[PDB]
Amino acid sequence: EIVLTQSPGILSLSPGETATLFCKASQGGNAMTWYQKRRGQVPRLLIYDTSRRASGVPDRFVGSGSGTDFFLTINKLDREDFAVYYCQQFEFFGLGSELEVH
Amino acid sequence: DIQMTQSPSSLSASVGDRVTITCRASQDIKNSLSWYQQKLGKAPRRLMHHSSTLETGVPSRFSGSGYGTEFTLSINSLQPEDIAAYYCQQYEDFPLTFGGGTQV
Amino acid sequence: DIQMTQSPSSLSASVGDRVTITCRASQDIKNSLSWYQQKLGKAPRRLMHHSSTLETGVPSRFSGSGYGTEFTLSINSLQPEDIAAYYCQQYEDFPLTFGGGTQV
Amino acid sequence: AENLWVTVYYGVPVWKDAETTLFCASDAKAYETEKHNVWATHACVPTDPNPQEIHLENVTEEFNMWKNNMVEQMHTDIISLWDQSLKPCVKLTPLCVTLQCTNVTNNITDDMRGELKNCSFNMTTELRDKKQKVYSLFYRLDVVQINSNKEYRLINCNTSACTQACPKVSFEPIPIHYCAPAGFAILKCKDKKFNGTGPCPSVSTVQCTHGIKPVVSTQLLLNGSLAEEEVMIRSENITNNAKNILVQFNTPVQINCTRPNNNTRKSIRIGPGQAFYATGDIIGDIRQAHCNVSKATWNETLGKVVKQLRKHFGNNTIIRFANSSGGDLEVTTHSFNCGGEFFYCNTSGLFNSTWISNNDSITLPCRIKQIINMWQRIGQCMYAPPIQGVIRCVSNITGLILTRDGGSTNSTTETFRPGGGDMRDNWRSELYKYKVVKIEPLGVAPTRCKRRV
Amino acid sequence: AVGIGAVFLGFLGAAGSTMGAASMTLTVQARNLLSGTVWGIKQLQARVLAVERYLRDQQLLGIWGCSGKLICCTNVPWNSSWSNRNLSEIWDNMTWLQWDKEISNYTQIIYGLLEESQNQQEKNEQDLLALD
Amino acid sequence: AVGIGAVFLGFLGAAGSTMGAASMTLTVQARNLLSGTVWGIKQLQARVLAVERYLRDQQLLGIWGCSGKLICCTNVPWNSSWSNRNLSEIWDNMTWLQWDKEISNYTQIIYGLLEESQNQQEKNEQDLLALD
Amino acid sequence: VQLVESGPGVMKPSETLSLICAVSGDTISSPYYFWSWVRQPRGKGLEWIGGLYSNTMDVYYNPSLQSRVTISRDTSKNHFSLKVTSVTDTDTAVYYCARERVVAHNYYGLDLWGQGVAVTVS
Amino acid sequence: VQLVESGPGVMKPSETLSLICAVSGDTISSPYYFWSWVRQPRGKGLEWIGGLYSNTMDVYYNPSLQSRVTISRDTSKNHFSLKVTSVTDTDTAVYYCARERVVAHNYYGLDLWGQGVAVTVS
Amino acid sequence: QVQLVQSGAVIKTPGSSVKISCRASGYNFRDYSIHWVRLIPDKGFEWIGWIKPLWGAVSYARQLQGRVSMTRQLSQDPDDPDWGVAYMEFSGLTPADTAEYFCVRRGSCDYCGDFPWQYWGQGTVVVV
Ligand SMILES: *[C@@H]1O[C@H](CO)[C@@H](O[C@@H]2O[C@H](CO)[C@@H](O[C@@H]3O[C@H](CO[C@H]4O[C@H](CO)[C@@H](O)[C@H](O)[C@@H]4O)[C@@H](O)[C@H](O[C@H]4O[C@H](CO)[C@@H](O)[C@H](O)[C@@H]4O[C@H]4O[C@H](CO)[C@@H](O)[C@H](O)[C@@H]4O)[C@@H]3O)[C@H](O)[C@H]2NC(C)=O)[C@H](O)[C@H]1NC(C)=O
Ligand SMILES: *[C@@H]1O[C@H](CO)[C@@H](O[C@@H]2O[C@H](CO)[C@@H](O[C@@H]3O[C@H](CO[C@H]4O[C@H](CO)[C@@H](O)[C@H](O)[C@@H]4O)[C@@H](O)[C@H](O[C@H]4O[C@H](CO)[C@@H](O)[C@H](O)[C@@H]4O)[C@@H]3O)[C@H](O)[C@H]2NC(C)=O)[C@H](O)[C@H]1NC(C)=O
Ligand SMILES: *[C@@H]1O[C@H](CO)[C@@H](O[C@@H]2O[C@H](CO)[C@@H](O[C@@H]3O[C@H](CO[C@H]4O[C@H](CO)[C@@H](O)[C@H](O)[C@@H]4O)[C@@H](O)[C@H](O[C@H]4O[C@H](CO)[C@@H](O)[C@H](O)[C@@H]4O)[C@@H]3O)[C@H](O)[C@H]2NC(C)=O)[C@H](O)[C@H]1NC(C)=O
Ligand SMILES: *[C@@H]1O[C@H](CO)[C@@H](O[C@@H]2O[C@H](CO)[C@@H](O[C@@H]3O[C@H](CO)[C@@H](O)[C@H](O[C@H]4O[C@H](CO)[C@@H](O)[C@H](O)[C@@H]4O)[C@@H]3O)[C@H](O)[C@H]2NC(C)=O)[C@H](O)[C@H]1NC(C)=O
Ligand SMILES: *[C@@H]1O[C@H](CO)[C@@H](O[C@@H]2O[C@H](CO)[C@@H](O[C@@H]3O[C@H](CO)[C@@H](O)[C@H](O[C@H]4O[C@H](CO)[C@@H](O)[C@H](O)[C@@H]4O)[C@@H]3O)[C@H](O)[C@H]2NC(C)=O)[C@H](O)[C@H]1NC(C)=O
Ligand SMILES: *[C@@H]1O[C@H](CO)[C@@H](O[C@@H]2O[C@H](CO)[C@@H](O[C@@H]3O[C@H](CO[C@H]4O[C@H](CO)[C@@H](O)[C@H](O)[C@@H]4O)[C@@H](O)[C@H](O)[C@@H]3O)[C@H](O)[C@H]2NC(C)=O)[C@H](O)[C@H]1NC(C)=O
Ligand SMILES: *[C@@H]1O[C@H](CO)[C@@H](O[C@@H]2O[C@H](CO)[C@@H](O[C@@H]3O[C@H](CO)[C@@H](O)[C@H](O)[C@@H]3O)[C@H](O)[C@H]2NC(C)=O)[C@H](O)[C@H]1NC(C)=O
Ligand SMILES: *[C@@H]1O[C@H](CO)[C@@H](O[C@@H]2O[C@H](CO)[C@@H](O[C@@H]3O[C@H](CO)[C@@H](O)[C@H](O)[C@@H]3O)[C@H](O)[C@H]2NC(C)=O)[C@H](O)[C@H]1NC(C)=O
Ligand SMILES: *[C@@H]1O[C@H](CO)[C@@H](O[C@@H]2O[C@H](CO)[C@@H](O)[C@H](O)[C@H]2NC(C)=O)[C@H](O)[C@H]1NC(C)=O
Ligand SMILES: *[C@@H]1O[C@H](CO)[C@@H](O[C@@H]2O[C@H](CO)[C@@H](O)[C@H](O)[C@H]2NC(C)=O)[C@H](O)[C@H]1NC(C)=O
Ligand SMILES: *[C@@H]1O[C@H](CO)[C@@H](O[C@@H]2O[C@H](CO)[C@@H](O)[C@H](O)[C@H]2NC(C)=O)[C@H](O)[C@H]1NC(C)=O
Ligand SMILES: *[C@@H]1O[C@H](CO)[C@@H](O[C@@H]2O[C@H](CO)[C@@H](O)[C@H](O)[C@H]2NC(C)=O)[C@H](O)[C@H]1NC(C)=O
Ligand SMILES: *[C@@H]1O[C@H](CO)[C@@H](O[C@@H]2O[C@H](CO)[C@@H](O)[C@H](O)[C@H]2NC(C)=O)[C@H](O)[C@H]1NC(C)=O
Ligand SMILES: *[C@@H]1O[C@H](CO)[C@@H](O[C@@H]2O[C@H](CO)[C@@H](O)[C@H](O)[C@H]2NC(C)=O)[C@H](O)[C@H]1NC(C)=O
Ligand SMILES: *[C@@H]1O[C@H](CO)[C@@H](O)[C@H](O)[C@H]1NC(C)=O
Ligand SMILES: *[C@@H]1O[C@H](CO)[C@@H](O)[C@H](O)[C@H]1NC(C)=O
Ligand SMILES: *[C@@H]1O[C@H](CO)[C@@H](O)[C@H](O)[C@H]1NC(C)=O
Repeated sequence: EIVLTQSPGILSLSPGETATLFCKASQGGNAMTWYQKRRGQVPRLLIYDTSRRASGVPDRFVGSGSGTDFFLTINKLDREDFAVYYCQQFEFFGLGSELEVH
Repeated sequence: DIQMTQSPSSLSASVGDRVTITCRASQDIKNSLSWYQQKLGKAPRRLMHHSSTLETGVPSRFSGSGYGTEFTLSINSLQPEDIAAYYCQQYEDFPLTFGGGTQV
Repeated sequence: DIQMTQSPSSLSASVGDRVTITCRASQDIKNSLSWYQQKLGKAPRRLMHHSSTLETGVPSRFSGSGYGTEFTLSINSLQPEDIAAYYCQQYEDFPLTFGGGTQV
Repeated sequence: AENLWVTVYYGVPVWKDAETTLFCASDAKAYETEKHNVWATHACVPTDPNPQEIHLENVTEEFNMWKNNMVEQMHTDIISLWDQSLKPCVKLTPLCVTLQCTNVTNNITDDMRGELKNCSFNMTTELRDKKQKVYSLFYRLDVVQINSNKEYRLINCNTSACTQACPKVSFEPIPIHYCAPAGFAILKCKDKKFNGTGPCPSVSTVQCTHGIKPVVSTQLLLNGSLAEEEVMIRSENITNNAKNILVQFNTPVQINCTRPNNNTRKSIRIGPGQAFYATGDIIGDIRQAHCNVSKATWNETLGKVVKQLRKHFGNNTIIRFANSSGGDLEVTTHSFNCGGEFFYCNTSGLFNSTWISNNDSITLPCRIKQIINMWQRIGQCMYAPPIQGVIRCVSNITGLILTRDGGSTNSTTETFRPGGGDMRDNWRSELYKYKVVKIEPLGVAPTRCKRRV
Repeated sequence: AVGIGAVFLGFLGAAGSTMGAASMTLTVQARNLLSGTVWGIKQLQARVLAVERYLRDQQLLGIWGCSGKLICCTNVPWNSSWSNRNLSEIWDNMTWLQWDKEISNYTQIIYGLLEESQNQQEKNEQDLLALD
Repeated sequence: AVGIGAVFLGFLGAAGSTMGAASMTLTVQARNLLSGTVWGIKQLQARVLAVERYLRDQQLLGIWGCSGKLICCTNVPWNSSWSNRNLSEIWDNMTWLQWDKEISNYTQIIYGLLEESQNQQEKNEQDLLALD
Repeated sequence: VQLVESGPGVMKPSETLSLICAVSGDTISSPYYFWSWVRQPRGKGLEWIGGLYSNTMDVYYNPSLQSRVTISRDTSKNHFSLKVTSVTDTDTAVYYCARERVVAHNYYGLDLWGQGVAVTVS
Repeated sequence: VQLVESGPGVMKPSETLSLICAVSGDTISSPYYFWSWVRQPRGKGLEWIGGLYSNTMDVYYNPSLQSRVTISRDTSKNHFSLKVTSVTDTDTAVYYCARERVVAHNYYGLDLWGQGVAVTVS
Repeated sequence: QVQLVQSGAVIKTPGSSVKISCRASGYNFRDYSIHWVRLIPDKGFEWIGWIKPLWGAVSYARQLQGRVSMTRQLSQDPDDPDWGVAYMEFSGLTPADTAEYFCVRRGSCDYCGDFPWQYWGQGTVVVV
């Protein structure tokens, strides 16, 4: 199986800014997918197939990267997005990247 | 393709003056230049279209004249906001090309 | 249409000899002749294509050389089965045309 | 001079990748017995014989079979002429009557569940005011118990009343030669080692494709075109456990499958000219229909597919095979057609071995359905009529369809289970070698030449 | 040459050759652009798509410098920014498939220069045969 | 000119201008003459009506003095009884819409006159390239 | 009515510069309005990229930069987009989308502009 | 693999000369093989009639005899047929069908030949 | 709109068996491969299973073969081919499986692969 690792894990930052998550698959070339989940609710999708967001999500969320290295960029951190963030290919998932009010 | 050349380049005059800036083309256009005024870090505010009739919202202190190829801008009462860029631009054939650049 | 001419016509040599037979074209072909050997009442067994490299099943006792228009076959070691017909044939443009005919 | 000048050149051969319709062809041999005894005889034209196969030079063309076109429109085309071979046959809406049904007169043992139900019912006659009591034999996958007394109904009748096949029309596939309309071209890759995508370095343009026979199968795609020398798997991509790993091998496995229950056709007239067909009497000795494969070819071909399946996973990998895992009936079996009859044969006894990294016949039982529900639409059933005689046919197993299970956390056994699912992957092994292109002429290129004024 | 020593003149037959070899066999891609229930609607829309593509290319050819001429020169010079190649490397080494990727970004400017060159030359022929 | 001071080059874009203005933008009416259940029968008969009209006009153009030339002169002089106008009032005042009404009664004599002029000039070129 | 552009500017060379210009207050489907993209690096002059009309199909560029740039326009989001592939260091500039009158068919337009956005390529 | 020709030849002038050549062992639908009909009367030279390729449509002849001769080819019987209409006395000859390699696409062919049949016309 | 409805949270006994429905409506059911997933307390994710519903062919992860099954039921009427019902029969419970379960769908996006699951359901916790 292919094991994931995310870069910040726990993070506690400031609003209004940009943040780049980075995930690191163990074999490359993958279809990379991004997820934002609030606590105790439905997780909905952010980014399918490493680059392109869904319908009806804000355009401040961009996913980038290639090979074995994948960035998740958020610019202008608004008040809504204090959640947890996951990244996945197919049948595994990340540990969970959390962005916190400080 | 038509080149444009704008003279003079770098200017600094006193208040209440009358400055003239001419520009010349590479082939005959005879009716077709527009004048644009661009302040620092801002969008260019158009002086006029068709070199002899003005735009609303701009007073009568600016003028343009000439016929054929050589055309001429004249500012008769200089105000202190005139230290900016100006550009004459052709619209004879595609592509549109601006002037060189007026540092007054 | 391209005519071909094969010189000489008729031979009868002794054993172990080296016979040379040339042929000429009407316009320049520069890479393109094939050599065919036809025994009496039989299908023509091809010597070679492209005048300088051979077919499998045929030994090194035959050769062809030349470049351009005039080309030349040489047999260095004559065997007693060589009393037959031979033909050079062009493949430059349609139609293909053979040689005249070698009575060795 | 140094100022070169453009010339437009017309009819440069270049191509681009495109999407278009295609166009049929068939042999002359299909028209000898004529006028819709098989389908597509009024649909599309005879071929030119000897497909003009022109190999090219020094061209690398990027093929792809998984984002490919032309395999979608075969899946629409077969369904469309299936509907065109079922429009003028007789609707069977007066059949759905309450049945009075019993066992067939057989020595019943408690373990074997009986496959024949002998039902008799009311049915209308040619005159609308007289009605007849008639009797028929049915298979237990086509009849349900409605709620001492045992009254039964046909299984389709709370979905849609549905259509008898005409016994004029046959079911064996003739080949279809797919062919290109004017202004497109069909390119064929001809490498041996070719696993689906990327540059193929030897291409050939063709006029029409080769012989493709549309034969429906769920597992075990049969009468298919073999490889060149080795055994090759192909995949969309392997590590995804949703897309079907499909394997194609070189030497066939000969498979003999038969029904031995000798059947009698009986015609009942429904009304005016609606000749309904049913099973009459079963003579001989009542058995279960079954498929046979030889042991040694199965053991050696399974050795070859585990040899070429170990290359993608490391060499210290224990590979076993289980049978199919669940779902409804037309994915657990392999389901196949033979001479006008449908078979659904339980393939537990083929896919059950492990392998380590260091006369003889297998039989397998098989059930017979009669209402089929082909391509899983709502308001459609094709009723097959039954055929005389002991039915037997031989065929060639070529290619298998395998999906993995999600084998996780470090342990190096990886199960494989056959289960076909989608209908397209019995064609995408048949058509992995072509793509369509659009010729775009009028290249533009410089030379040292200027037009006189 | 031809026959047994031939780079093959077939349909699309020399498509990987050098452009000097594909400068001869040029009608072989032209003449295979014409020929070729619910099924007849699909067949007829295939054939009218074929002749609509062929008519659009004949009309796009004709309003430039050549009506049907099949090899056609014109009067706009060649720019260095389109290719920056020599003549010998594209007539002695390169293929048409690779050429069409080298100049794919430089399309829809050459057709505009062709249209202006032909329209100004047609009005030059109009005024030249007017004044005499 | 173009752009912000343009009498507009669009489709049918200058149809009320004077004919000196509409003598330039002439390909813009040519190239929009090709492009474009029971409904597909109506759609296909629209497209084959379009290409049959375009083929009849290309064939009617071609047997006169020009194959596809788009601006085409010939060899019959212009009669006074068709227009009785000067050149300057039709090239400097009149529109093409009004011009088509002014020569509406004088159609189907000019086309037969072009046919005789082109057929006699083709046989003149035939004998003139025969006798040498 | 104001024209809002969007697009961050910090990127790497030979890449995907993309700029969006959109209208607030009115619509892009109004007839006869010249749309223009014009760039300007600071220290250098006013450079012309692209210009079209609001109500046709035929689109125009500068030929000296034409393999790098392309334009797009759609009214389902009212977007007016500039695309640059293979960006050099000579495109670090402020950028202006502009709506200009055509003067023979429109005496009653408003000569609208964007504010100009700054794109910096290292 | 051997090529068998058929057709008796004892006929009258200005008539239907018909010759069949066929393959045994292999097939005529194999790609890239030059087919040829070449005749030879005894005392005279080796005369070229017809030659084509295995996998195209365009066919070729000698223009000096082209109104007399035509060729045919079909794979449903694997037949390679020569037709001559309007014969003279200059067709009393042995006739050869021939399969030759095209040497740019085939290093692995077998340069096959028929044995040739003798046709005598009185 | 596309809607997935689950059933309510069930507290159970050890060794028992649970049945969780997942009823789907709002789209064309037979395109989209449905998946089933778990979320434990503080373990992150792990994936259970997947089902194509055109014939109901299933597969699982490695630690759940032979204690779980998923079936489906299509719509049997010629007016509404929209709605589908998936059943998860889950047997052989243990205190490790104390979790919430979500049934989930690959959405109708243009740059979808397969496994980007877009539409999720509102979820059911079960505690044994
Ligand atoms: C993979 O590929 C293999 C190879 O083709 C294929 O096996 C073939 O299956 C078909 C089943 O459709 C077999 O075709 C039938 O064969 C029998 C016997 O044919 C032999 O005997 C005759 C002499 O009678 C020889 O001429 C022949 O060459 C064979 O040696 C025929 O009797 C069948 O014809 C009847 O059925 C057709 C369909 O209804 C009718 O169109 C036909 O007219 C015949 O009708 C007869 O029966 C009717 C009712 O029984 C009756 O009403 C009629 O009046 C008439 O009596 C048919 O030709 C074929 O033989 C198999 N091939 C081999 C080598 O055995 C596999 O099927 C294929 N795999 C899959 C999955 O499709
Ligand atoms: C696909 O094909 C495979 C094989 O080709 C089938 O697999 C076998 O299926 C059978 C059931 O159909 C499995 O079960 C065996 O059935 C025996 C039948 O006995 C019946 O009758 C007696 C008396 O009437 C009853 O007591 C009994 O319960 C049955 O009703 C059982 O007796 C067998 O029992 C075994 O275990 C008991 C103790 O546990 C012993 O006493 C027995 O001696 C015997 O060892 C047995 O259960 C059989 O196991 C399957 N084979 C394999 C290898 O698993 C598939 O069913 C078939 N699938 C489909 C969908 O077609
Ligand atoms: C499915 O279920 C149906 C019921 O709907 C069964 O059909 C009946 O089956 C029985 C068993 O064969 C039939 O009964 C037999 O009838 C024979 C002929 O009778 C017919 O002809 C006479 C006139 O001569 C009529 O009066 C009569 O009503 C019938 O129409 C008899 O000859 C049989 O007698 C047997 O015993 C004597 C004893 O001396 C022997 O000498 C005889 O040779 C014979 O063996 C017997 O009575 C009945 O006719 C069937 N009904 C119909 C309508 O066909 C099907 O059998 C069942 N399906 C299967 C496959 O079994
Ligand atoms: C199905 O699964 C396989 C693997 O899960 C996957 O195939 C992969 O495709 C990519 C490109 O198509 C391959 O990536 C290459 O790998 C090297 C490793 O050093 C890298 O340099 C490159 O990867 C990146 O580079 C591209 C530009 O060149 C980027 O645009 C892109 O984002 C890549 O991330 C190079 O392309 C990769 O090796 C294969 N994998 C294997 C095992 O061959 C395929 O894409 C999957 N399909 C789906 C739909 O999931
Ligand atoms: C893709 O394939 C085509 C088809 O083969 C290929 O075209 C031909 O390639 C061959 C070799 O690949 C060329 O043959 C040689 O070319 C060199 C330089 O081009 C010449 O010097 C050679 O002349 C020799 O041979 C003469 C007679 O044998 C001698 O007299 C002379 O002294 C030389 O030693 C020889 O011609 C061939 O020329 C081309 N064909 C054409 C029309 O150019 C093509 O090159 C391949 N493309 C790629 C990119 O690989
Ligand atoms: C058209 O008719 C067909 C047959 O007449 C119908 O097909 C049948 O559909 C049922 C479902 O409706 C399938 O399942 C059966 O359902 C009952 C009820 O299940 C109960 O028991 C379980 C046990 O724990 C419980 O958990 C549930 O909540 C229910 O309370 C079972 O008792 C049966 O054993 C069986 O499982 C049938 O399999 C299916 N039969 C066939 C032959 O397809 C079809 O639904 C009808 N369509 C319509 C629209 O009415
Ligand atoms: C075929 O059609 C006939 C004609 O309708 C059917 O016969 C009839 O069946 C009904 C059952 O619904 C019989 O009714 C029952 O009769 C018994 C006495 O025999 C009575 O005690 C019950 O309360 C009930 O009413 C009816 O009598 C019978 N018709 C006649 C004239 O006897 C028949 O069922 C159909 N099927 C078959 C297989 O024949
Ligand atoms: C794939 O292979 C496995 C391994 O044998 C099959 O599992 C076995 O299937 C049979 C049939 O269901 C089970 O037999 C039992 O029969 C009684 C008789 O009615 C029934 O009441 C029971 O509920 C059960 O069906 C057998 O126990 C089972 N073995 C195991 C370990 O589960 C499997 O069925 C095969 N798949 C298919 C589709 O055949
Ligand atoms: C007639 O068929 C019925 C079923 O249609 C048989 O009845 C039962 O079948 C099951 C098999 O699933 C057995 O387990 C039961 O024991 C059967 N019940 C009885 C009372 O036999 C039945 O065996 C068949 N035969 C007869 C004579 O009724
Ligand atoms: C299919 O096989 C081909 C070659 O057989 C693979 O293509 C290249 O294979 C070499 C050999 O390991 C690698 O070094 C290259 O990186 C591969 N290139 C590419 C673009 O993949 C190909 O990867 C195989 N594809 C699949 C899906 O199995
Ligand atoms: C299958 O059934 C058919 C008919 O039910 C049997 O055909 C009979 O064969 C004998 C052989 O001489 C003929 O005399 C009869 O005329 C045939 N019956 C009919 C109705 O024509 C056939 O024998 C059976 N096959 C097997 C293997 O049992
Ligand atoms: C499938 O059936 C065919 C014939 O129906 C079998 O082929 C025969 O095999 C035996 C065993 O060697 C030979 O003696 C016969 O001569 C063969 N006959 C023919 C016509 O081929 C074949 O063996 C069967 N398949 C299996 C796996 O047993
Ligand atoms: C499926 O596999 C099982 C074991 O994995 C096989 O069952 C064994 O078969 C051998 C061969 O006779 C016996 O010696 C064992 O006693 C069997 N064990 C059990 C538990 O049954 C089974 O034979 C395989 N199925 C088929 C059809 O071969
Ligand atoms: C099924 O497999 C057999 C071999 O197992 C195939 O038989 C060979 O087919 C080729 C092609 O016609 C013949 O040249 C061989 O002579 C055949 N072998 C024998 C022993 O006759 C057969 O073609 C395959 N396909 C079908 C449809 O039966
Ligand atoms: C190439 O084109 C540009 C503008 O299109 C022009 O400035 C330049 O001089 C041209 N160069 C040549 C060599 O034609
Ligand atoms: C041509 O354009 C493509 C994208 O359209 C670009 O990637 C490529 O670099 C360009 N070609 C050259 C030679 O720069
Ligand atoms: C006009 O036409 C008539 C007959 O068509 C002729 O008699 C007359 O001379 C012509 N006049 C001129 C000026 O062409």
